[PDB]
Amino acid sequence: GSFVEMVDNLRGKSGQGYYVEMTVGSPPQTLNILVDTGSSNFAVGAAPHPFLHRYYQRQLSSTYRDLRKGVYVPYTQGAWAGELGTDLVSIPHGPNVTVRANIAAITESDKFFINGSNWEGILGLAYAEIARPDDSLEPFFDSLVKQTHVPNLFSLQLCGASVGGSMIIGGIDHSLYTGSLWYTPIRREWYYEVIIVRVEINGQDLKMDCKEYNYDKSIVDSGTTNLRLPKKVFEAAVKSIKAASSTEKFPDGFWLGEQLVCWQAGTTPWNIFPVISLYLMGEVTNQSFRITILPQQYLRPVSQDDCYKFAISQSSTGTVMGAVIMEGFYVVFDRARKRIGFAVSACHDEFRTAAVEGPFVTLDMEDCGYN
Ligand SMILES: C[C@@H](CN)Oc1cccc(CN2CCC3(CC2)C(NC2CCCCC2)=NC(=O)N3c2cccc(F)c2)c1
Repeated sequence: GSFVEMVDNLRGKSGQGYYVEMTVGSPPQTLNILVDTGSSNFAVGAAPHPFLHRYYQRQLSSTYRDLRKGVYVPYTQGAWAGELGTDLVSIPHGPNVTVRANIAAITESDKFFINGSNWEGILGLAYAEIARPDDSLEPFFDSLVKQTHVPNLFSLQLCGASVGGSMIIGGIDHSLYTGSLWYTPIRREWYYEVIIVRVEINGQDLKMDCKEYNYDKSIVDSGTTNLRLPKKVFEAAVKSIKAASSTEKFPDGFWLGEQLVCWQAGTTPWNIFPVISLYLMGEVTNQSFRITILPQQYLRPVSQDDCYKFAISQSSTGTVMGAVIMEGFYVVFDRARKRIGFAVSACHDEFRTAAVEGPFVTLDMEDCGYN
């Protein structure tokens, strides 16, 4: 247990993301920061906002250096605008180091911050290629590795339903997982891009061309709540999940995330819903492994009734393995060896468990990738 002080350093609210404490500036200003492997900017709320309990006050930080350049980050669901600068940054429940990092001071935003989420900023852990304004703005993790001896790796244990978890920086904590860690290559260093080679619903192959699973990319994203699937894959997966859960019928809108279904406290029939398996490309020629998720992961909780939302949704920008997928596992972002590791999380029911299994023989896996 050498990484013991980093265990349980994450907090959150169901479907509102996981956040870590980060200390910025001099004297110290500690804020709650969203852990986001799907973006590459370190950015903090820097002006009052109704959804913010606290914000970064640059005038109070003697070490703050204004880069005198604006930054704008737009997404489909929201956006933010701010000012670029650099300041001293430490993670009190993270590595024992202090770095000078790029920081975007968010002055205006639209549908970005979440009311009651308890976080005031975002830590983009992906690579420089997708940083804004461009790839010359060094991401936080790159600054960390360049300025210190911290090994070029981090790992995440996101615990599902108030939520908690651990972000281990510079290593792997063996108390956070059971069984073996199975690695999939990082195809390209921009998002944490991976290759899905096969999909099963209750052991039944979806039988789609594997190029469709990765069209136009498949990413591992701690900042996205859902498992997001390309339209054609989503349609086939829903059709298969509906057929496997036919002991009870649900309205069409439930599968589209438009309708919620609620059950009396402790009566959710988890047993009627299928398990879902995603096969990932392994580290050896023709070898793959699979990660299996339970309905406890893909039906997320939103009194006497437990309300759930179907947390598999459609995408037009590739597959997104969000918190739905990550919650069943201990996930290792091995940047040094360009690979992502999965193991069963130390954080299910009496009949089934999330699993990481292999090896399997899968031929022509290279044909599954989009070019
Ligand atoms: C925790 C999550 C719960 N919905 O809320 C947030 C809020 C802010 C940021 C993030 C991280 N994160 C920011 C980026 C994200 C996902 C979540 C996105 N990513 C795409 C990029 C292209 C490839 C596929 C993935 N598209 C969106 O519209 N997003 C978004 C979602 C919600 C709000 C938003 F402003 C942007 C998540």
